[PDB]
Amino acid sequence: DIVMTQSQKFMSTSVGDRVSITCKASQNVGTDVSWYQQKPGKSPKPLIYWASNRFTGVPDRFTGSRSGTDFTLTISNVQSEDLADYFCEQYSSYPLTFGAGTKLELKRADAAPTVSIFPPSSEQLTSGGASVVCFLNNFYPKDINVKWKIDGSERQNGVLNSWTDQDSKDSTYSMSSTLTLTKDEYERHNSYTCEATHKTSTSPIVKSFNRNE
Amino acid sequence: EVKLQESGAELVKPGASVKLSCKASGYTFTSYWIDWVKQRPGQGLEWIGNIYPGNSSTNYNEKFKNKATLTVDTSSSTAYMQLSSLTSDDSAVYYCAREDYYDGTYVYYAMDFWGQGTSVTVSSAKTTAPSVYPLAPVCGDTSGSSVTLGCLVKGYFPEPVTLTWNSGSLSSGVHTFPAVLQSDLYTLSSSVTVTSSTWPSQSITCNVAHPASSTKVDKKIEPR
Amino acid sequence: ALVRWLQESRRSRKLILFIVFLALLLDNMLLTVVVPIIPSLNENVQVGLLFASKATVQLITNPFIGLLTNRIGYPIPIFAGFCIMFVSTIMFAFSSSYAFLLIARSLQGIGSSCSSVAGMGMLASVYTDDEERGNVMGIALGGLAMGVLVGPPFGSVLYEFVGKTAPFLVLAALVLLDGAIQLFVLQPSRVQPESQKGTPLTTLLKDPYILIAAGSICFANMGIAMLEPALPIWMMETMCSRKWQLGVAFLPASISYLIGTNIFGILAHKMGRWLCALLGMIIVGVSILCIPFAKNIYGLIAPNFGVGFAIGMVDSSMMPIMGYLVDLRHVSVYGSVYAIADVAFCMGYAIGPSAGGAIAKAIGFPWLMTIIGIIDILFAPLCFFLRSPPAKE
Repeated sequence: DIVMTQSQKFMSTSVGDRVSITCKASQNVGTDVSWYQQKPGKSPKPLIYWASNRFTGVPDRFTGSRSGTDFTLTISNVQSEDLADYFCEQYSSYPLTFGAGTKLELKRADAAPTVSIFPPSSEQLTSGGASVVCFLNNFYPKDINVKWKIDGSERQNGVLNSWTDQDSKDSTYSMSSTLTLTKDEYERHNSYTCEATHKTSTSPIVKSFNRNE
Repeated sequence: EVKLQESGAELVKPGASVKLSCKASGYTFTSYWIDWVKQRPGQGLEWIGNIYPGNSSTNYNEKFKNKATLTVDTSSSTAYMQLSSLTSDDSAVYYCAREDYYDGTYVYYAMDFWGQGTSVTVSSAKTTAPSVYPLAPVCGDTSGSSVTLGCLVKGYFPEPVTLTWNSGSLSSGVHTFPAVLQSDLYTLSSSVTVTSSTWPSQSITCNVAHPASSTKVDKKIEPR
Repeated sequence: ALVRWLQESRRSRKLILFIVFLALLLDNMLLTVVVPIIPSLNENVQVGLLFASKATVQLITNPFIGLLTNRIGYPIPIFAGFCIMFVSTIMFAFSSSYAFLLIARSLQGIGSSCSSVAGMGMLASVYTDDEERGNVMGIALGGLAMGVLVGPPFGSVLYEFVGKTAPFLVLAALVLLDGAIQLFVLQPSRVQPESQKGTPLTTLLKDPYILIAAGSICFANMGIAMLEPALPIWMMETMCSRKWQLGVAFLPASISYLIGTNIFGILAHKMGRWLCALLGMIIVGVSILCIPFAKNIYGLIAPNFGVGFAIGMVDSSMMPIMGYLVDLRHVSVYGSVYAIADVAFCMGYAIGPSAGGAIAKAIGFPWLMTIIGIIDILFAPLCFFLRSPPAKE
């Protein structure tokens, strides 16, 4: 089975720049390679067939190239409509294998996350459940880390993390982290801290609260 | 007007079978191959198989040989894929595509038309209604610049849930996060950022509606 | 099995390549079968007309097919070539008078022009990668070599074992099978005009870098076209060789051509195509110069191998470059840029049997060979200008 390797899962660009996405075959797939683009919320559509030929209705920006077992898709003038997923397919021999995705995302100046902490509500405590929420609101660099410390316990179980896609208006990311505890376990401990470590600042942003308040 | 219509979503209990449909219209059904492909969330596409609606000649991926069975119905112009003995691994999005020939010839060059996916989910949670709790800022800690509010939704099985702030009045600085499965039940939370003086003066309510299990809960955030 | 393998598979362009190869093979086999049978305004104009008819008609027909290919598409000309070849074979299989024996050859010429031009154009159009285009045209050009290698033996085995019309009644079935394969691959019932209009023929014919590529093929093939009929006459005149030695004397020039066409199609891209053509022209010139110094067939063994090898190199180098140049400096429409290549191919086979014989009568075989070799050697440096043609688009 030929393995079509796509090195980068995420690519960051800006409007007007030129970008190239590479897909490397494994067993000399000779120009039996196609490129497909999937827009957010839509189904994939072909762009390049036979590794160099442009599909009908595709703008002149997209070009396809091959050098041996390396296939390159080049977008000369990236626009706002070119931010989507791109993948490569080979049909040289069954089984048909697709390359992994590659997402194009906007670029902007770095921002530090806004960290907000939320203790469990009284209604949840009446039902015997406790949930501490930590919102990391607006930061450009996608990667970020969160540590939950219950008086330094460094708990890593029961943590649920949700990540938002890039904002349309601001081109910034967000994430939420929830620590779920039983009521009896919640009452035993006093202080809860959420630490957000980001690329911009070496020192993590700490947000802590005390149950006695 | 080539169209491949696929069902929006499917729910199947573990250790059971499902049959996904692809209705083809706008062209001669029996003259083009139909491809079935699978995409897991956060993973690459996997080619499930091929069928020719004319003679019903199939091509199977050896990985999916014992799982997927492709059949056709030319009278209704539909393509079915049956997946048997489903498990939690099989939760993915299944795509139905059509192969196109180069002009004047019969050689294949691209899969021009793809049907929309079918989100198959394997779970046994039995349609639980959501529980909604309001999150308020910690006691004291008056932030002069701005304040952040939120409402937490816990324990609802059917995926589609709608969360709106002040019945759609608030749409600036509002972040809603994707639902995450924890113990066969989903969890979803959202946050709204407002000015320091806006929240104490004007009440803010988190409006949430569950279509599958008819519920409409409104919660007003109050200071602790 | 073979039914299930073809029934359940994504059809590839290798089927198109196979179709082109089979068409060229059958056309050249039909060409070479009749030559041993033709001898059977008195044997002076008639025989020369019979020999030159197909090549002349193909040379005349090529530009019209080149324009029609852009007008309507490739598959319809390909199928028309198959049909005309089948009708020509059936007419050969039964006609006895001279007029019908000439009509059949003219029809074969028309069908061969259609098949060759349309097949080369489609191969260029579907294989737009330089390396892949070179490889596929090298593979397809071997069809002519194999056809001319297997023609005469195929004709001679059946001209005595079965009967007179057995070679044609057997070739007709092969043509029918080729037509069935074409029906399985193409759609010859729909007109598909090309999206963009190609450049006019006159504009292409004013290109200095295309005239050099065409002249290389023309002057390389003319040497073997003149040498093939003139060699046995000089062999009988000088070495009093028997009737059986004449057929085997030219075997190396065909075997080596078949080998070289296949290997250099892929070997002429690692090194420059310009260098491959230059070296091929020099080698064929030297070999043709050295041919008339052979006192027996053993002397004739090696120069014939050199001639065939070098002609294979120049053909495999100059076929893709026609099409590479039109991509580089013109509109990417290969219909009428391979009509020129086919005209260059057919000029030698239309002119050689008469002009070479006349020159051998006038001055002699050694002087004719020296002239051909000197021309091939002097044309070689002109292929240096294809090292880097300006894009100029």
